[PDB]
Amino acid sequence: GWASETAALSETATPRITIPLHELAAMPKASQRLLDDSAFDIETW
Amino acid sequence: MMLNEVTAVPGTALPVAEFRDHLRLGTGFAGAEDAALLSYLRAAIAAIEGRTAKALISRGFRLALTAWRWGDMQTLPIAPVATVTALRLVDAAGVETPVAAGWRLVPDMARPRIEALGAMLPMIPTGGRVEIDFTAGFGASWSALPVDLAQAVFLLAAQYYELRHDGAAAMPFGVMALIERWRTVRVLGGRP
Amino acid sequence: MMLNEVTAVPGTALPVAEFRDHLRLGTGFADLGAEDAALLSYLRAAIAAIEGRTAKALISRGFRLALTAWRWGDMQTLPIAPVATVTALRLVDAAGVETPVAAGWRLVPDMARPRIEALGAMLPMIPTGGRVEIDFTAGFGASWSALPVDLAQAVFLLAAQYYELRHDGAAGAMPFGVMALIERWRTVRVLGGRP
Amino acid sequence: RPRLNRLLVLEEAVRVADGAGGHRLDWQAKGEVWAEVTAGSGSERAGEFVTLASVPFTIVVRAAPVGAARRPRPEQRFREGARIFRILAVAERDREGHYLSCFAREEVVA
Repeated sequence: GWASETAALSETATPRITIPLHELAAMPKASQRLLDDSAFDIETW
Repeated sequence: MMLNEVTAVPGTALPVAEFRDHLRLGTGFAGAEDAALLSYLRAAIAAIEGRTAKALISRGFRLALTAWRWGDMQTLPIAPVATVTALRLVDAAGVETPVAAGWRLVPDMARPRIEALGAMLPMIPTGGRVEIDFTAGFGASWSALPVDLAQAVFLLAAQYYELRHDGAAAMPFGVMALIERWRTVRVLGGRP
Repeated sequence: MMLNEVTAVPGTALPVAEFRDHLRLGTGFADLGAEDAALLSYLRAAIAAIEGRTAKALISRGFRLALTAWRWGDMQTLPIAPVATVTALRLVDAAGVETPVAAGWRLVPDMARPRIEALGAMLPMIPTGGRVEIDFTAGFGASWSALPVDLAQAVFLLAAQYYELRHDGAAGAMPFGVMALIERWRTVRVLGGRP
Repeated sequence: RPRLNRLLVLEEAVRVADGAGGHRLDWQAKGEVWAEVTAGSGSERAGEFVTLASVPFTIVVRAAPVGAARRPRPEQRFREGARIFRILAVAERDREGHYLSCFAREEVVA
């Protein structure tokens, strides 16, 4: 505020968002027989 | 720190008619005039508003104190507060200049406190101590009270009526067991 | 520090007409006044009994605090608690010739510790071999209707036991008895020390 | 010591004499006194041609010197509304003399 010479200026205006951090889940099912006979890395694909 | 009240309660707001319905009604004889009964309810309101630090009829107070405790505080002693009227800030002689900004009343039954905005609270001149007028209490009538606090007034004003001097005679929810939950529980006996 | 009072309670300010209705004496007789010198004689003996346990004043008579040396540097707590409008601070010398001094003393009004609180960092100096008389009117209100009612009920509970038993005869106190009503008007001090 | 809880109207009858040596009773009210009333064992009593219903009713008032209106005399009676308590005697309960024993009957005609 524009302080006058003899005003005895008073106190002025002093100046939280939460991020819950959710969870994203994937659980693909695969037969054990398949993970042994296929030529492709079904573990990695 | 004085805390005198502005105006006393009129007596037309006290239930002198509902007290004798507690006192002798249903069981008894359908005894004393209204000036004898009303001298016993306000002698039982002032015994419970002193033990529980309450007000119960919501009259107006004036708290005039000379130094604030913190700069974001000064809890008010009379507990149920609403609508702090003015924050007068007198000087020595006192042309009596009020302030109208800087603080927020926080209505709270635990710590009714005055909590200025930011970090600075209105300071006090040399000799010119600050006064707060506030209107603390439950409601303007008697029907706005908590009923267990209003019952313990009737259980106590019927004690001051039915036995005159300090003579002889504890029930489960007595006088003490009803006002034990309206009392102020503080464990600071320290510096701050 | 003597602390004698200037004037006493006039006796017309005591509620004998209400203390008579408290005692359940009698209503419509042609006598109705046989104990006015007695019912008032135990109200003065129960007010002054509670003024000694609570250090209160209850009728707001005028006091005089005649002392010879200031206790601390600036504050000088007054014994009687509810104070208002200290009338005169005079500063006497060796023999009479009292001169009133505005003196920069100011009287913080508070029912916790009623003190003077010198504003010029020192109380006004006392002459060698001279007194200081603080004249003040301490108490709640001028009439009986201005008292706090819990303290005024303890006067009626106590003056009725001086009425109903004359010699010291032993009498279980009631939840809010005589002692339980004045025990929030007592002075709670924990300093036995030098300052 | 007594708990003086009940309000009783003391009544003295002014005694206007008639011609034949007797008096006439009208029972104007004297002042009101506070007193506790303690019932004894009550039962019917053969009246004149009535079946009365009496109870002992010891009544405790505060005391007074004998030349005062606050002393109930045995020619007086109490009255709580329309319940006539007679007075049989007064007898000075305490050793110090603070309270009295009135004795009533309160005989309704049943």
